[PDB]
Amino acid sequence: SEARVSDKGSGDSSQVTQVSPQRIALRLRPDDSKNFSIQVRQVEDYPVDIYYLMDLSYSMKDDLWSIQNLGTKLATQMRKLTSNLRIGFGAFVDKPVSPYMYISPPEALENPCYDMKTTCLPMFGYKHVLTLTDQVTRFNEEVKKQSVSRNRDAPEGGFDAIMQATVCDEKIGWRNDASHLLVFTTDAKTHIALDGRLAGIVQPNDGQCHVGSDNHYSASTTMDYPSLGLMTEKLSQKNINLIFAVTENVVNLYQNYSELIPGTTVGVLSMDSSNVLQLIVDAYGKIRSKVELEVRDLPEELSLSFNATCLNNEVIPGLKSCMGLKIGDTVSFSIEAKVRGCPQEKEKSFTIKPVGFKDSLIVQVTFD
Amino acid sequence: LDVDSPAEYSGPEGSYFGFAVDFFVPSASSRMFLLVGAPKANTTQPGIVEGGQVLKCDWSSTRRCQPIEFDATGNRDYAKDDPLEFKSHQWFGASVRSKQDKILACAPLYHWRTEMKQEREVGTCFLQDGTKTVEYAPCRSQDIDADGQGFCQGGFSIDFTKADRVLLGGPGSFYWQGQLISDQVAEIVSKYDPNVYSIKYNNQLATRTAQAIFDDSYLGYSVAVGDFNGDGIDDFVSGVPRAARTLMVYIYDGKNMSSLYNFTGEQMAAYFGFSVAATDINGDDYADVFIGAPLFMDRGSDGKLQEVGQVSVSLQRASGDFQTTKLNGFEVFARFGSAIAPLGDLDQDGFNDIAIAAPYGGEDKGIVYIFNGRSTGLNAQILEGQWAARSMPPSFGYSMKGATDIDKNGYPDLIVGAFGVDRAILYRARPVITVNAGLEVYPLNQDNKTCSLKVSCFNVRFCLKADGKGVLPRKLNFQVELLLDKLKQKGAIRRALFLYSRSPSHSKNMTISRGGLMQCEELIASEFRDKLTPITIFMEYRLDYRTAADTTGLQPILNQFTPANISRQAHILLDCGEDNVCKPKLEVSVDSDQKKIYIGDDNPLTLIVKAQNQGEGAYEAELIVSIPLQADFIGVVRNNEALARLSCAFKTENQTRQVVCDLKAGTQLLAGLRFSVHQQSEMDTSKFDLQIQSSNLFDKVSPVVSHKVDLA
Ligand SMILES: CC(C)(C)c1cc(Br)cc([C@@H](CN(C(=O)CN)C(=O)c2cc(O)cc(Nc3ncc(O)cn3)c2)C(=O)O)c1
Repeated sequence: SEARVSDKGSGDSSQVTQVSPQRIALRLRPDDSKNFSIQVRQVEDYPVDIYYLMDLSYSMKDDLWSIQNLGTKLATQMRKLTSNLRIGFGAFVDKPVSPYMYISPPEALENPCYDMKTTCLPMFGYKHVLTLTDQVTRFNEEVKKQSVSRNRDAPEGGFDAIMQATVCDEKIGWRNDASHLLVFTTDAKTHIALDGRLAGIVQPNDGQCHVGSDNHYSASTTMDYPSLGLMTEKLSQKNINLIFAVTENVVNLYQNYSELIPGTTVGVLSMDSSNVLQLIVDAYGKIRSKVELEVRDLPEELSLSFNATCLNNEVIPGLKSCMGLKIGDTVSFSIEAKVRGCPQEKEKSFTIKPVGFKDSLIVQVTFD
Repeated sequence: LDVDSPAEYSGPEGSYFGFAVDFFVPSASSRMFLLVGAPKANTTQPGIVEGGQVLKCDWSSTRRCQPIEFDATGNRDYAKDDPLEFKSHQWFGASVRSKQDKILACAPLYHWRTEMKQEREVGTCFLQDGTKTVEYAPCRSQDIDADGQGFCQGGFSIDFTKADRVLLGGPGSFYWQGQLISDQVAEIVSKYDPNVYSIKYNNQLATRTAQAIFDDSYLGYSVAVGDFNGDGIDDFVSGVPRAARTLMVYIYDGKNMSSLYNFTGEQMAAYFGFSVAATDINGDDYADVFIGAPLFMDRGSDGKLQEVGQVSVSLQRASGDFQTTKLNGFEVFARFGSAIAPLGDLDQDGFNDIAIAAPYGGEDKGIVYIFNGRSTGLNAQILEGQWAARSMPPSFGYSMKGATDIDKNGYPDLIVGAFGVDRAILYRARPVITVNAGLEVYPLNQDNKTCSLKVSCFNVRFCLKADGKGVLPRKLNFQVELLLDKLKQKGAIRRALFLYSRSPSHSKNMTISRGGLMQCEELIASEFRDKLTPITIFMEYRLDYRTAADTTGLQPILNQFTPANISRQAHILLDCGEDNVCKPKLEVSVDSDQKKIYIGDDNPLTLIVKAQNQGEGAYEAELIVSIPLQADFIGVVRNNEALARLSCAFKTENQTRQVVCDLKAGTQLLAGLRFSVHQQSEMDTSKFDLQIQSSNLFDKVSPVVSHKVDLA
């Protein structure tokens, strides 16, 4: 009864194997229960999705730079943290309705800054110009080309931008296996779920995407701002890490805002955008992944058993997974086989699939 | 309130019918009108669309809703190529009020060609004075700027003052700070001149501007009136939902416009101040304050935040002795709060009440809660919008008004709007009936045996009365139900019975009239083994609602409190009454007189039985002469030197030998107690005790016995 493994390298960019030697051969007979051990230490970076949200209203007279600077820094900051980064953006000013959108003269519709002897693009719905792409260079180029528009009242409706961002899975992008970060930038006491009465807008915000064929938010003029509890629901449902990245004039209000929506944290926008970069890194330590193995191509025989010699030298029979693995943790799995009966075959093999992992464990048995 | 047979209305598609609701009445006439806004209706008036209407729907016999006296009167012009008003962007019907013969219908999104420039901004209200109709626009008086009353949206919320003043609320009257405007009705109608577009009224009292810290507070978002300092004039309370760092409600004196106490919440973004109601719950004329926080969210049962909403009751008492309490919601995202409708004596049995609604709760459709008021308040009915969504959430309960009676009620009836479905429903309040009742046991045991064939005959009481105030049918057909003995299992038995029928229960039909007169009925209440457990008397009652409704079909209702289901106890002599406290002292002992008996189907082993209890009520005392396995009472003793009729019954359920013998003093009812002891197990050798089963001998401590027999 022989059993001989081959891939002793503990991970590499070229040597992409994240496991021990993963090719094991053995010679056995019926009821020859053999044992061997594998190390599945994970040395791969973590996946992430980041969404950048802006107000970009006339309240941002000269505060638009703070939004533009953070988006670029947030892009390059997490690239260092991880190479699995996907980034994008989407913008929102306020609802296109009577008390905000400057509907009375024919001149204002194309320019609500007409009376101020300056131009501003017509105030719009939630329009995101970029889906999550690995192109970092396209994100900061596109995100810097957008400008501001004007609404009548000081509060802005960037809360609808959060709600649409967290429900439009494919229009702007969401990966199932990655962590999701949503940074929302504003500088005003945003409308909260009931300001649409003054606008004739009396439809509660929904957990549905409404970007539509055009990039503009279709329901921006017929449904209200989202509830603060609704944003709590959709955020945790889709594993969104929200960051109320706001200004110092309203940080205290948004601090007390975060204590009501769990998992949320704030950051004072400025030239030194470190109020949020040291925040997204905090979320990096909370998105630690897990290791789990699977069985495939097994020819209805060759029973397998696993022992969970997982973190901090803890042993528990039967288990086959341990959670909360940072990069570099060496979880081992002592695997024992159990062959039954006599298959009508001489050479057979089958593969063990570490879930989520590129490599796999393959065992070949020559038997009679 | 009544939900089974309400009255419903509808209008043009997408018209937002029911967004605002109130009650029009005629002067000393019964042709009351249920005014209801239709702010998005297409206007059947010249040269204008998107105007909206205020529809008068009658009270009964018809569903017709027709527009106001102001009809077929379109956009007025300013010049040959400029309309005086930018109407077709307005919301006529967003707020409706009526007091005796007046209408205050306002269009917060109305625009008008301004005079200072060519822009468009203001809100307008169209009163009615009998036949004459006038225009009200307090935010149109040369204050044409966003800095002032240009974006006023005046009339968004309005209210009536007992001094015949009208309290108008425009949240945008300032830079969305808001303002209360109060003008006398006589001054408004008298100063009417259509060629003048900014009519000024001399006795106007309005809130002035504040600092830049106050902004977007929406002072005129919700309004109500009451007396909060005690001078006979209605003060102005207002819903400021976004004040004090979006954490408020303002109170202003009626004739001074001075600032009285302000109310603030502790939660954030809850919209504390979406609706405000002014009524009395505690009992003193000092009116209370109610504040709505429809977006309130607190720690839940699982330790996580959940948005359920919350309201605040302010028991404002003189000399600063204020007390406050908070009422929480029940359904997540239901927006409990929202429309707080000050009702009044919805139940006349006490003082006023408050209706709080959840526009987005229930299955799929809107929910309405009811909070009845008692002394000190702190009383922390359900209605659903069974109408299904068409293309919009059916925001049932968003608009509500239940301050005015419309029938022979005294109770105020409730109007509910469902603008998201283009409909409005009338919830007519129901006549409350309070009830009180009781019963007790009069009668000695051995003298009842002479009641007729002879049975036992007792007596109890049969007294119930309802009375109750209000206008409702004088005679009410009550159904009452009583039980002879309760707490019985489905297989348990009865002890006291009605001799005339032997029924263990009886229910009675009575058409009792409304009055203080006391009405009671008359009735008289050795074959049963149960003595110790007390007889339980129970009382149940109900009302044939279907026939008790009036001609209008308004269903009567009994008191929502007063839980009924009441019951009492009783006890009878000769069960254990021979003992004053029925406490027993068992010392139940038996002995194994014979010893050294051979093992295996030999002559039966002889034992002795005696009693030791001295309790006076030693009825039914049990003789469970327990034996080990492989034994039975073979050879029942016939000599019976002192034995009684104790004949045992035997069974071996769950390997437990029954051998149950039965019997008022410790007496040696003794005879040879025999047992087969047919032990077939040769490896065993040789536990005898008397088990307790007599309730009359049962106690928390049972002095028993324990002995064994010697075998060779
Ligand atoms: C251009 C910018 C960045 C300024 C801007 C962007 C957007 Br989008 C919307 C606005 C509004 C809101 N607003 C502000 O943004 C500034 N707070 C104010 O309205 C404002 C200003 C005050 O200087 C005092 C007060 N308070 C007040 N209100 C009424 C009154 O009779 C007296 N005082 C209120 C506006 O000024 O028209 C401005």
